[PDB]
Amino acid sequence: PWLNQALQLLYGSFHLDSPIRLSIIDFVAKHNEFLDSVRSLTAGDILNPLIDISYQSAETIHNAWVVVFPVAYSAIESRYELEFTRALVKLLFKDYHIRQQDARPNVIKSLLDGVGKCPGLHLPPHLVKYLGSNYNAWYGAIKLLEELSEGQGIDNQKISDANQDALLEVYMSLQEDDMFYGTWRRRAKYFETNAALSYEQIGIWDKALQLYEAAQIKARSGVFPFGESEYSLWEDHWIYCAEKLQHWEILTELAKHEGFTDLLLECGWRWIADREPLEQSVKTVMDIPTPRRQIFQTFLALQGFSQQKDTLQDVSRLCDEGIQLTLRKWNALPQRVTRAHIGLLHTFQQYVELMEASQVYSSLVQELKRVLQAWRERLPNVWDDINIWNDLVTWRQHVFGVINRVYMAYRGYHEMAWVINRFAHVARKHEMPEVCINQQKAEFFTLKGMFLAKLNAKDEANQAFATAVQIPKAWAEWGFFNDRRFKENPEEIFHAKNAISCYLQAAGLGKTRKLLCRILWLISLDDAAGSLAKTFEDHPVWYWITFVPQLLTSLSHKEAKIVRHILIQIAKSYPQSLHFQLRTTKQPWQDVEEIMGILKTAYPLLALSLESLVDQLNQRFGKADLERVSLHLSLFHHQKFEDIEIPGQYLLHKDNNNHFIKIERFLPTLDLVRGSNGCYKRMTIRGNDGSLHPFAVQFPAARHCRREERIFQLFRIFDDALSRKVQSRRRNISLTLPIAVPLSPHIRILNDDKRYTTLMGIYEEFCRRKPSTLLKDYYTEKFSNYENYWLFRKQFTAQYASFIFMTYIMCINSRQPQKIHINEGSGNIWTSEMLPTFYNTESVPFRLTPNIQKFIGEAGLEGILSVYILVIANSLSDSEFDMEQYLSLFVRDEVISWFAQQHRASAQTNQLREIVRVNVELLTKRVLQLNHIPNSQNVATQFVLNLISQAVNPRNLAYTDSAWMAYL
Amino acid sequence: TLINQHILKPAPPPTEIPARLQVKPPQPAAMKIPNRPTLLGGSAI
Amino acid sequence: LFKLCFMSVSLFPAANESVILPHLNELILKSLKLSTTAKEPLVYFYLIRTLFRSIGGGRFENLYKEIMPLLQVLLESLSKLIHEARRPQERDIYVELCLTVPVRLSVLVPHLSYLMKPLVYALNGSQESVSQGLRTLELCVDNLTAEYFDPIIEPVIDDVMEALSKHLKPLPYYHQHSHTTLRILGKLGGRNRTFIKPVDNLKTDSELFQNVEAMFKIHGLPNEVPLSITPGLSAAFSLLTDPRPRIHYRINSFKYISGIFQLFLGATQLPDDYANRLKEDSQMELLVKLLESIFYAVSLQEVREESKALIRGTCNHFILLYFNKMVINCIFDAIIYALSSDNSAVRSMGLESVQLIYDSCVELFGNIDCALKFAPLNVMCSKFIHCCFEEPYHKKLAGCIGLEMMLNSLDIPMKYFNARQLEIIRALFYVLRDTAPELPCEVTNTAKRLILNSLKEWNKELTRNDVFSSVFQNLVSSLIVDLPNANEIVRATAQEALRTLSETTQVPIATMISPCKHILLAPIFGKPLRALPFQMQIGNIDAITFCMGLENSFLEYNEELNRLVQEALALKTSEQLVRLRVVCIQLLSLAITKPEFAAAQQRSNIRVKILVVFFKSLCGRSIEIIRAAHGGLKAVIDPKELLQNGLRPMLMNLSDHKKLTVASLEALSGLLKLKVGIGSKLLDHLLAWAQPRTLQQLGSQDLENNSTVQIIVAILDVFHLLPPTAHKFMNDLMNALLYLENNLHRCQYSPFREPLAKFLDRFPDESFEYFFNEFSKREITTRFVYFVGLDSCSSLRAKVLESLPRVRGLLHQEKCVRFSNLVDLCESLAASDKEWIKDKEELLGELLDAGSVCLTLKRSSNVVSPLYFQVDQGFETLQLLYIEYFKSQPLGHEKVFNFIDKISKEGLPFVLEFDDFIFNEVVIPTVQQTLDTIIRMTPQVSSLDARVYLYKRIFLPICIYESEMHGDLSRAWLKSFDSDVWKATGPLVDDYTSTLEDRYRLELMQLTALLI
Repeated sequence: PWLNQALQLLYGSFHLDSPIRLSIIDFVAKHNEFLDSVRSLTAGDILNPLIDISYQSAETIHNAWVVVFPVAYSAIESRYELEFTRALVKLLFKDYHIRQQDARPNVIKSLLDGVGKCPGLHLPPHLVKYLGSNYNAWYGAIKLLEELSEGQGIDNQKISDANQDALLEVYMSLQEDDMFYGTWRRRAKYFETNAALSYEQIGIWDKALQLYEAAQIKARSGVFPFGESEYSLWEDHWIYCAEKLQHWEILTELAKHEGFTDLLLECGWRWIADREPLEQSVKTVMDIPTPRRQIFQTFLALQGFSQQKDTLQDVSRLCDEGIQLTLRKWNALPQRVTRAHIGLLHTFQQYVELMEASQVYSSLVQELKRVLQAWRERLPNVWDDINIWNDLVTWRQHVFGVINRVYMAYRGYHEMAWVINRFAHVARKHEMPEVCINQQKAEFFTLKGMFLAKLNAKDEANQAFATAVQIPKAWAEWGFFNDRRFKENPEEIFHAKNAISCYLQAAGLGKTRKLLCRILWLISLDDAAGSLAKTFEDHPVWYWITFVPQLLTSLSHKEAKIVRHILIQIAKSYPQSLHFQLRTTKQPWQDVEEIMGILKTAYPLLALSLESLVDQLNQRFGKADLERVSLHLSLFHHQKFEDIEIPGQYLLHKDNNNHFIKIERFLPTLDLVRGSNGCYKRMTIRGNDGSLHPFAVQFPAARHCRREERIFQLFRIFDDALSRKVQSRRRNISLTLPIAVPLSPHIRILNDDKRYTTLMGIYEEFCRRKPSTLLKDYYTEKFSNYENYWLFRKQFTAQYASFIFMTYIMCINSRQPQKIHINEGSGNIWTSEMLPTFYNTESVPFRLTPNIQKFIGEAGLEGILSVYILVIANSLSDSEFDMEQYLSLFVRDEVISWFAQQHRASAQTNQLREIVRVNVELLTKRVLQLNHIPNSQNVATQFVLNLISQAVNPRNLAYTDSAWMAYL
Repeated sequence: TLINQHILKPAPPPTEIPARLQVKPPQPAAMKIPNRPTLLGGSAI
Repeated sequence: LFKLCFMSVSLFPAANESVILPHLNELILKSLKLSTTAKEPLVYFYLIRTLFRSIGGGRFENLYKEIMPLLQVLLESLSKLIHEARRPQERDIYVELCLTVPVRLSVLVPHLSYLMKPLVYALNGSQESVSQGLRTLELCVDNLTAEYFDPIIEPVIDDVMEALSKHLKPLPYYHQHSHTTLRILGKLGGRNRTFIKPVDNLKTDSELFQNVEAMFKIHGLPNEVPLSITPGLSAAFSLLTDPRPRIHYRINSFKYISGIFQLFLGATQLPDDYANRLKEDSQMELLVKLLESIFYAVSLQEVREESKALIRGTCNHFILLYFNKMVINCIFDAIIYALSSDNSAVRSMGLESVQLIYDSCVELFGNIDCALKFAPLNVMCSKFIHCCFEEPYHKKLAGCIGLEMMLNSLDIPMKYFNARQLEIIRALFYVLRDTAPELPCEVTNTAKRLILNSLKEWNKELTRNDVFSSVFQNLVSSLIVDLPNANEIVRATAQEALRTLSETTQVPIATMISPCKHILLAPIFGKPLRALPFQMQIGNIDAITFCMGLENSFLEYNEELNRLVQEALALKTSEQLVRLRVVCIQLLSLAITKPEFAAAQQRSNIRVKILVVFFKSLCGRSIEIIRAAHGGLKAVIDPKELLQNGLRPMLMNLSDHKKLTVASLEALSGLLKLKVGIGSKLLDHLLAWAQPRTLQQLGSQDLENNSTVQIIVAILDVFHLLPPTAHKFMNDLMNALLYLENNLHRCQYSPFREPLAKFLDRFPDESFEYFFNEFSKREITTRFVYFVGLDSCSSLRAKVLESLPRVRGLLHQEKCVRFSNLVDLCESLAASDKEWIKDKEELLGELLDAGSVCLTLKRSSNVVSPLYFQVDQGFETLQLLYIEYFKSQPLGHEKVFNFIDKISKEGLPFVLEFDDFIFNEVVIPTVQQTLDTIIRMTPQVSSLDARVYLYKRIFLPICIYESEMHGDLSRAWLKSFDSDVWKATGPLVDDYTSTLEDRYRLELMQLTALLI
C-alpha cells in the first residue's frame, strides 16, 4: 500500500513542536517537576512510532489516511478543487493492470472512504460504482452515492439521473430489493409502472406482468417521453416476471431473435441429443467466465461422460477450476453474510451434486439409494425463491433421467414424480396457484366433504366426514362444521357437545394451539347443563401450558371440575411451568392448595429450591455488588438443587422442553440504572452456554400487569404464524416483544439489558450536550464505519413497521416517546404497557413524527415501512383465521374487565356472546381492510399510504395531545 | 454414513481481466436474477 | 520416552498391545490429578497429546467410555480460564486434546456437545489445527440427522459461520481448506441460510475506537487542528504482546502507547497551592487498557528503566487527587492484572506499586490512623475483597495475592482488621467454593493458609466465656453452617480453622459452638435421606462424624438415621458410590467405639445390626471399601455365633477351588489381624498354579504387568500373619521359592522375593537356624544375602550380627569351600550400616587367607577352565570393601599390608577401585610419615619383589606431585633413607647381575635424580 509513503510525505509537513495537548513540602515539589516538566510531549514521539507501527499493519494506514486527508483537503483552497478532482479522477483511472491489489483494506478502499469524510468533492457516480464493486468497499460507495442524491441538489438533471442509475445497480448487486423497489417508485414517472413495481415486490406476478404490457402501450406514439431508464425496467421486468411465472416457451421464441445467455439458460435446462448446437454456443459466451457459465460447461462435460463421449478426469478438472472462480466472487462481496450471498450458497449445492453425479453414473456403465435419500433431503427452504427452487428440480430431473435411461425388485425410479410434487407443493405455498397445477382414501372423501361444507350441505358433509373417519383432519373438521352449525343454530344447539369431544379424538394425533383456543371458549359458553364434561371423559399435555394464565382464572368460575383435571396433569409432568403462575393468585381460592399440595408431594426438592429463590428476591428488592445485600444468591448455586431453568422460557413455543437453558450462576453485579420509572435492580444470570441473561426485577406491578400478559400472549400466537409464511420469513419480521414472567402478586421480572435506551433518553442526551434531524445526528456520530450505520438504519425501519401494526390493530392509546424502547446495537423496537381500548379515542393513526421520518430515509419509507405494514396484514388475514379464531378468548377477558372498569357491577351475561362477536368483528375488519384491493388499478397498498399520509400531516399532528411530544 | 472424495494437489488456474461495461438499472441486468453468478470476475476499465 | 513407547503399539497390532492397554487408564487419570498440583502443569498435557496422536484408527479403545465425561469437563472448564502463559497459545493445546479423542463417533461421540465451544477456537484463530477443526465438522454433518444435530449447534451457529467464511479465499490461500469449507456449506443444503438473521453486534464506538483529539500544528492550516491520535492503537496492543515480530516494532509500540498515556496524565490541572490545600465515562476503560500495557512493558528488556519511571509517577499522582477530593480509580483495576499476571517482573511491579501507594501515603500525612479514615488505603481493601467474588479464575488469584501482602504491610493497626473480620473470611471461604477441582490449586493454597494464619494472628486477645455475645459467635455460626456440604476443601478447612480458632483463647470446642449447635442439626435431621443426591450424602455424614468427635454433643436421637445408614451400606458415579459407603463406616465405627453411649442404646437391639452389616461388607466387590471396614473391626476389638456365621462365608471363599481373587485374600489377611491348617491348605492352592506348564508358557513375559503373578504374591502375603506357633513352614516354603525361580529362569530378583522376607521378619531364629545348616550350598544362600541386605528384615540382621562368628567357623573346615558365599554375606550387611566395618579385622584377613588357598587350586592347568566366577568375583568384592575399611581410619600404614597378602594373584591390585585410592593418599606433616613406613617395610626382601617394585606408584607420585604444586622439595625420611640404601651391602641391590631386580633399582635411580 503506497499510502504508507504518502503519509510520511504528508507527515513531513507537520510542525513537530513541543506543546501537544488534547483540549510534606518536598513531596509536592518532586511530582510537580514530574507531571509538567517531564510530561511536555512534542509531536515527534507520537508520529515517529506511528510510522514504525504502520509498516507492520495494513489497517493503520487505512485508519490514518481517513483522519489526515480531510485535514489535508481542507487546506486546498478555492479555485483548485476542480483541479484537484480531475487530478484525482485521473489517478483512479490509472490502471496498474487491474491496479492489482485486490487484497484487505487496500489503496482504493482507503482512498474512497477518505473522500466521503470530506465534503466539497463529488467524484463521478459511474466511477464510484465501478471502483466500489470491482475492488471492494461497497459501503464506501453507498456513502457517496447517497450523499449526492439526498441532502442538497446537484443543480443538474443529467448528473442527478446518472447518480440514480449508479445507485440502483449497487442495490441490485447487494440484493437488497426493498431499497431497490423503493428508490425506483420514488423516481419513476408513469402510473402503470408504480403499480407493477409494487405488485412485484409483494409477489403476485399475474397482475405484475399485465401492468407492464399496459405500461408500454401507454408509450409507442403516446405523448409521454418515458425516459431512457424506466425503459430498461419495462423490457427487463416483463421478462423477470415471465420467468418467475414459469412461462418458458414464450421466452424461448423471444430469445431466438436477439440471441444470448437467455437462450442458453431457458432452452438448456427446460443435452445428449442436442449437444452439438449447445456446446458451440456455450464457447461463444464461455469467454469472460462467470460462476453461472461454468455450470453449463461442466454439465455438458458430465452428460458426455454418461454417453462416454467425455472422460471422467476432465469433470474433476472442470469442477476444480470452476470452484476457484466461484471463490473469487465470494471474496468480492462484503464481510457480513446477507441475502447477497444466497445466490452463491445455491451454487455450492450445484457443485456438490456435480461431483456426486460424477460418481453415480461413473459406476453405472445399493449405493444409488443412499445418494437418492441424501438428495431427497438436501433442498432449500420453503420461503427461498421460486426460481432457485426451480433450478434445483431441473437438475435433479436431468440426473434421475440418465439413471432411468440406463436401467432398461422394482427397478422403477418414480423419483422425478417426487421432485415435481415437492415443487408443486411449494409453488402453492408461495402464491399464485397456476404454476403448480400445470405439472389413501379418506383424503378424497375429505375433499368432497369440504366441497359440501362450502355450500349449505349439512347432511352431505356429515355423511362424507363419517365416510372419511371410517377409512385425521376430518375428525376435527366435522366438529368444525358443528362449530359452524352452533354459530348458525340457536343457543341450545347440542352439536357442540359432539364437537369438543371430536377434536380431542385426534388432538394427540404441532398445530394443536388452533384447536385448544377453540376448546377453551365454548366450555365457557354458559354451560348450565355441563353435559360436555362427561364427553370430556370419553378418551395433548404440552400445548396447554401456554394457556396457563387463562386456565388459573377459570377455576373460580364454572367448569372447575374439568379445568382442575388439566392442571393436575401439568404440575405432575412439568413443575417449573406452573409454580410461578399459581403463586401469583395468592372454593374461590381454596382448591389450588390441593394443586399446591400436588406440586409439593410430587417433586419435593424442586418446590423447595424454587421458593428459596423467590423470597431472597422478595426480601431485599453506577454499579453495586450482589455480595452485600444478596449474599444468599452467591451461595445459591453451591446449594442449588439439581437444575433450575432460566425463567420465561415456557411463555414462548419450543414445545419439547429439552434445550431450555438452566441457571448456572448469578453474576455479582447489581447494575441498577436510573430508568424512566425511577430505578430498578438489573441482575445477571449466567447460562449453561456462557450466555449471560440480564433480567430486571421491578418493585411494584399495577393492576394492568394481569392484563398486559394477555396482550403479549396474543402476539405469541401471531409471531410464529408470521415466521411460517414466505413473504414474511424472507424478510424476518419478528414482532420482538419481551418475556415477563410473574413471581408473586407484586413482583414480576422481565428480560432487558444494556443498549435498550428509549427514545426519550436520546432526547435528554442531546439537551445534556447543549429541532428535526436528531436521530440522524445521534446515530451517525455513534455509528462511524458506514457499513454499521446503513445496516442499523435498515433494521430500524424494518422494525418500526412491526411497531405500527400492533399499535394500529387493537388500538393502543397515546404512545409517549418514553414508552417505546429501541435497541442500540440491533434496532429491535418494542413497547411497554400495551393497554387497548377497541375504538378510536382521540388519535392520529400512529406515531411517525418527523424526527423519525428524516431517519427513515424517504426511500425506505416507500420501500420498507409501507410494505412491511402490508405484508404483516397479508399473512395474518389469511393464515388460519388469526383475525377470527384466536381472537375470541382474548376479548372475553377484556370485556369482563371493562365492566369492572366503568363501574363495579357486571351485566349482559346472555348478551356476552354478542359483545364478543362485535369487538371481534371490528378487529377482523381492521386487519382485513388495509390489505391490498384485488383490482389492478391501485398501486398495491393505497390504504397504508392513506394512513401514513394522515400520520405525517402537520394539521392532524398538532391537533392531538401536547405531552405526546409531536415535534420529536 | 457416506464415503467422501479428496482434494488432489496444488494446481494453479489464474483468471483474466475482460473488457466491456454496463449501465442497465433493472434487477436482471443480464440473463437472470442473481448477479454474483453472472458478473465477470474483475473487469478492465 | 513416552513418544518411544506409544509409537510401538502403532507399530504392532500384536502382543505389544495388551502390555500398554491397562496402564493408560491410570496414565491419563493420574496426569489430570497431577496437573492441578504441579509446578509446570503443561507437561502433563503434552503427555496425553503424544498419547492421542500416537494411536488412531486403533483396535477398540473400549476403556474410554468411562473417562470421557470427566476428561471433557476438565478440558472445557480450563479452555475458558486460560490466557496464554508464556505466550504459547496454551488454549490451543486443550482444544487439540478435546477434538482428537481417539474413539468412534457413533455412541461415544454423542454427548460431544462439550465440543461446540472449542470448535470455534480451532477454526478461528488457528493455522494448521484449522484442518483438525474442519475434519470433525465434516464428520458430524453427514453422519448425524438434522433433527438431532441442528439443536446442538444453535448457541454457536452464528459464530461458526463467521469463522467458516474467513476460509473461502482463492489460490494464494489453501486449496485444502477453501475446498473443504465449500463442501461443508454445500452438503447441508438449505440449512446454510437458515441462520441468516438481522445482526446484533454492531460495534458502537468502543474504547480503543475512541477518537481522542490531540491539537496539532501544521504549516498549511494556520490554526490548532485536532486529529485522532489513535489509528494504530489496535495495532499497538497486538504488537506489544507478541513475541513473533521484531524488537524494534515492539519498542515503538510502547512509545506510541506511553505517548498517548502521558497526554491523559499531564492534562489534569494541578493545584495552585497544594501545600496550602493539604493544611485545609468512556475514558476510564480506555486508561485501564493503556496503563496495563505500561505494566506489561516492565517485562520487556531495555525499556523497563523507562516504563517503571512513570508507573511510580502515576501511582504517586492518583493519591493526591483523593486527598484533594476530601473537600469534594483506574490504577486499582490496572494493579489487579499486574498481581494476577505470569512473569515475575510484572508481578513484582504489582507488589512494588501497592507499597508505593502506602509508603508515600505515610510520607504525606504521617498519622496512619487518619490515613485510614478516608484514605485510598481503605478502598484497596474492598477491591481485593470484591474480586474474590469474581467469575474468572485469574481475578480470584489477584485478590488472594493482593490480600496476603495487605496483611503484611498494614500490620501496625490490626484493630482495623477486626471490624472487617467476618467480611474477609466469608470472602475467603467463597474462593474455596466456586473454584473447580481441576484448576491448579495456587488460588486455594493461598486461601487455605490465609484463614488459618489470620485467626492465630488477630484472635490472640479474647478473654473468657463472658464475651461471646454476638460478634464472635456470628463468626462461629458462619463456619459451622458451612460444615455439611460437598467440595471437601471447604469442608476440611472448616474443621482446621475451628480447631485453631479454639486453640488460642482456650475454650472447649463443644462449648464454643454450644449456643448454636441446634441450628446446625435442624436441616441435617429434617430431610433424612433419598433426597439430596450422592454429592450431598457424603456431606450430611461428615458434619456428624466430626460432631461426635467432640467432648459431648447430642447424646440422644441419632438413631433416626442410624438405621438409615446401615441400609445404605447394606445394599464418576461409581467413584462416589464407593465414596458413599466408605464414610458410613466411620459414622458407625464411632458409634460403638465411643463409651457412655453404647450402654445408653443397649435396650432395643442396635449394636448387633451394626456389627452384622459391617461383616457382609467384608466380602465387597472393591478394595478400599474393605480397608475402612477393616479399620472398623480392629477398633471394636477392645458374637461367637456371628463369628461362626462370618467364618462360614469366609471358609466358603477359602474353599479349595483355585479361583480366589485378590479381594478375598487381603480380607483374609485382615481377618487374621484380629487354628493352623490353612498353611497345609494354601501350599496346595498355589501348586495348582505352580505346575511348570503354567510357567514355561510364561517364559519371558514381564512379571509385574502379569495377572497370574498377583494371585501368587497375594497368597504369599498371608504368611506374615500366621498363627504364632513355632512354624515348620520354613523349609517347604523356601523350597517353593527356589522351585519357582528355576522354572522362571530368573535369578537375583523376583516380585515374590519381598513377601517371603516379612515372614522371615516374624521368625528370626527359625530362619537363620535353617540357613546356617544349609550354608555350603550356593543357590539357596544367594537368596539369603539378598534377605539380609533388604531393609525390611530389620530383625533378621540383628540375628546375623549377634550370631556372626559361628559362621566364621565354617571357613576352617573340598570343592565346596565357600569363600565366595561369606564375601557377599559380609558385603550385604556392610552396606546396611557403615559402622559395622570399623572393628572387624581378624575376620577380614581370615577371608583373604582362605581365598588365597582357593587361588592355588584355581591356578592349575590340569583341567581346562577352573576359573569359577564365584571365586574371582569374590576377590573383586572383597577388595572394594577392604577399601571401605581403609577410609574409616586415618593411618597411612595399612595400605602397604594389602600388597604382600595378594602376591599369588593378579599382580598390581584391581583397577577403578584402588588406583584412585592411592591417589587420595598421595594428594602436611603426615606425608613425611608415609615415606618413613615404605623404607621400613621394603627391606623385607621376601615380600615378592613385584610388591617391592609396586611402590613406584606410591613413592614417586608423592614427590612429583610435591615438586609440581609446590616450588622444589620444600617439605625426617632423608635421615632414614640414607641409612640403609646408601650403606647397603653386597647380597642386596649393590651387586651386579642382569635379573628382574633392575626393575626395582630404577625406583632408586629415578628417586635420587629427583632429590638433586
